[PDB]
Amino acid sequence: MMISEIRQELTDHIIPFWNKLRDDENGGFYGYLSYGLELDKKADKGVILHSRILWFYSNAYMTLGGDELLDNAKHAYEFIKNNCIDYEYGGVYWMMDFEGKPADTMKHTYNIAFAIYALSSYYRASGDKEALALAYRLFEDIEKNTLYEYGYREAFDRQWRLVDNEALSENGLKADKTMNAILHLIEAYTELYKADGNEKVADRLKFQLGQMRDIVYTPDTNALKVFFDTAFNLVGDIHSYGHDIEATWLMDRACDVLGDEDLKKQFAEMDLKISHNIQDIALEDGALNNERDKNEIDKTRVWWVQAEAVVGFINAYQHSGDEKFLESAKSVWENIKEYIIDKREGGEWYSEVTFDHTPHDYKETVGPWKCPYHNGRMCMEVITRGVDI
Repeated sequence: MMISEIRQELTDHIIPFWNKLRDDENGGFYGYLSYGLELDKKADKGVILHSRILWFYSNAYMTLGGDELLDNAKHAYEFIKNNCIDYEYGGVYWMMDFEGKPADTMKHTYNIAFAIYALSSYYRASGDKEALALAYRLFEDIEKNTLYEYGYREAFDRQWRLVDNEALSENGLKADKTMNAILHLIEAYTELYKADGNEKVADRLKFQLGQMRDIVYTPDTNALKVFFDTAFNLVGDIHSYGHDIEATWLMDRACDVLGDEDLKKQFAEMDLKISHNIQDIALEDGALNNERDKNEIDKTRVWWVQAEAVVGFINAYQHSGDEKFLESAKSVWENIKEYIIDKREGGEWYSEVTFDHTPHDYKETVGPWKCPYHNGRMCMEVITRGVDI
């Protein structure tokens, strides 16, 4: 059934693939594997990529066991600690070169949050207490330098002077504030709190949750807004189905880890509403569409979107008892197998596949924005929740 297959995809396909990308020569993991499966060992190594690998191995180890997994986690951890952290100004850089020299020193709230998420996890895994210290160190850096009166700001140069939020922008937008960043702060802080129960961290977490409920959620539509200006007013008109379904289970996760029953009930009802909406509006021909940008629907099947829909739908079942959520989960998974998973040697998942089932041959297999985190997390979450179909 579903769990057995996914567990296989994780253990026999995904892990072996990533294992081969370990760089014992220059540290960390290789930064680029093209669509045509040509590897550039000398490509720049993105720090979000390394944090996601770190998160992935740390969690794969906690799920399946196997010293090998923890050793790979540790390999990535060392790369981050020794190269990726700006000890002088704070935070983490954006891009290293293949040798681990800073190639882009821009500071991004979203990137720093991820470092926290990974470090927290590695601590829960290892549990090297220096990893937890680094986690708090970066938590402090975010709160010191990126928090303004009306919420977090997202993009800075190394020295924390404000710049354009390219990199999270979608069209020509480059809004100042994004739902993306808030969501990934929730994700990280949830993990830091899980790790060590610090109430200062839960305070910020609850503030982030509130922003999701009070600003970003659109009650008469059940959508999440995506881009904002410095006034938290809407910029552009984008509905990212992927972030919606991801946010639903991520927010429940946050509320469960806090253990406040009033939040949990509150958020479980909001999240379900978003879940039902996505299932009605974005599920088509058994797979999840990407987004609506104003008048146009992008029906491209983006790999991480499929993966997040599997978790979010299962989560929606768990909070509702409605079986159609389960069927949707199966449907998305069935279509991941047919169309998204690479059968070539030795690839893993295609980045993007059209509604008509042909891969975008211009999207890399591995790069700064594609890693084992989204698809890795789905496998583990499915395994761990043990609902089958």
